[PDB]
Amino acid sequence: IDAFRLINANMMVLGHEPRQTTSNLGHLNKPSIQALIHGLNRHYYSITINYRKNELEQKMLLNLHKKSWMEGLTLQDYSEHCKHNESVVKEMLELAKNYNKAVEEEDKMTPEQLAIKNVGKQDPKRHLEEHVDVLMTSNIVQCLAAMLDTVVFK
Amino acid sequence: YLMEGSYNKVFLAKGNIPAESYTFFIDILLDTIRDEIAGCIEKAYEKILFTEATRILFFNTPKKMTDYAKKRGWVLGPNNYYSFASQQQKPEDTTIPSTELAKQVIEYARQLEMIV
Repeated sequence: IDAFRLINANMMVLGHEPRQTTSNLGHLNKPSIQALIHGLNRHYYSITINYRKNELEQKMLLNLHKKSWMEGLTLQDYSEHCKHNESVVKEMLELAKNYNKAVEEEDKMTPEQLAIKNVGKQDPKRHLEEHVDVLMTSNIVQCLAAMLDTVVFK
Repeated sequence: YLMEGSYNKVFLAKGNIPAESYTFFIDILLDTIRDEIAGCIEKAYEKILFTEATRILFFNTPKKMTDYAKKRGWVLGPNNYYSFASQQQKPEDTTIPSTELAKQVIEYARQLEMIV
């Protein structure tokens, strides 16, 4: 929101440096090179800003943006939770075979070479610990949410 | 012999007290048999006449059989030890697993996401 305002080209012809800095508040942000290509400091000047906040709006946006209504008190497709759980584990097996593949070129050429070299084909490591987290948070939430309703509902 | 189900052999050791009298101790050994099969008379004993479980312990027909048969069940009947066996009420609870286990799932999630 870099707001500006004109500086006098008359005073530019005078060669007189304007705006008489009396406070360490102006030269804090650094200007963009594209504005330096444009007028910037030959025709106008920069202005620092801030934002006026209160308490009253901050809460009524914070509590009013993304509030799930009763969603976690559901069961999430009770046939297909475990079926999707299969649908990750099945290729997680062969990705674990890649984890039985990628360990076996250690004690080899200088693992920065193992950093430049793994740029064409996927690693089992990061891809593995992805799916472990996905199955974990996929299962535990449905597990507990399945069990609150047995107490709360009779 | 008191460890395993050896019972009549214990009464044979009551037929063999070789060292001295040991009477003050074998009478507490009487009592510790009395509450023992006074307790484990309550098992899956489908029907027994007034002979077998009668004469295994000590007592044929005094009113000591009324003392046990009316202290506990196994009621005095037509030559009958009544096998009462319900064993039905206390199972089929999801709720106590839905309380303890709902505790344990949170106990998983504490040492799963939160750094310690």
